[PDB]
Amino acid sequence: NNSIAIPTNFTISVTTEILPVSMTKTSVDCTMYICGDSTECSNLLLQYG
Amino acid sequence: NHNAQALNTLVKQLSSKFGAISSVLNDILSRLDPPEAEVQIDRLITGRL
Ligand SMILES: *[C@@H]1O[C@H](CO)[C@@H](O[C@@H]2O[C@H](CO)[C@@H](O)[C@H](O)[C@H]2NC(C)=O)[C@H](O)[C@H]1NC(C)=O
Ligand SMILES: *[C@@H]1O[C@H](CO)[C@@H](O)[C@H](O)[C@H]1NC(C)=O
Repeated sequence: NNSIAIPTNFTISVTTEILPVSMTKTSVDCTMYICGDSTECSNLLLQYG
Repeated sequence: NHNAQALNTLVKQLSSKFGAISSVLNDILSRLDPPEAEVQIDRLITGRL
């Protein structure tokens, strides 16, 4: 109840913090992925809204 | 606008056949016997779900 610790010196610290900000922008060709070069497949895919 | 567009898209999804003969349940029931009609109704149910 009557003792205190006081610093008599200091230190300058440089720390590193890494934060993600953005990610990969991707695009998908639905017809090419599902029905790549196929007219019958494309016509059937039109049925799915 | 996003919420309204989501609801409108959900409504417009009801016109899709999803591979069935028709997108209308009443037409499927009227044009087919129960056992065959069950298959088309299953396709519509899966699509709408
Ligand atoms: C406070 O700490 C610094 C280091 O963090 C001390 O500086 C060092 O002092 C010694 C002896 O004088 C030298 O040999 C080192 O080269 C010094 N280091 C640097 C980076 O300068 C400083 O003396 C301390 N101060 C007190 C009052 O203790
Ligand atoms: C202060 O601390 C001492 C021991 O560190 C303790 O015996 C004493 O009771 C404390 N003071 C009070 C008023 O209690």
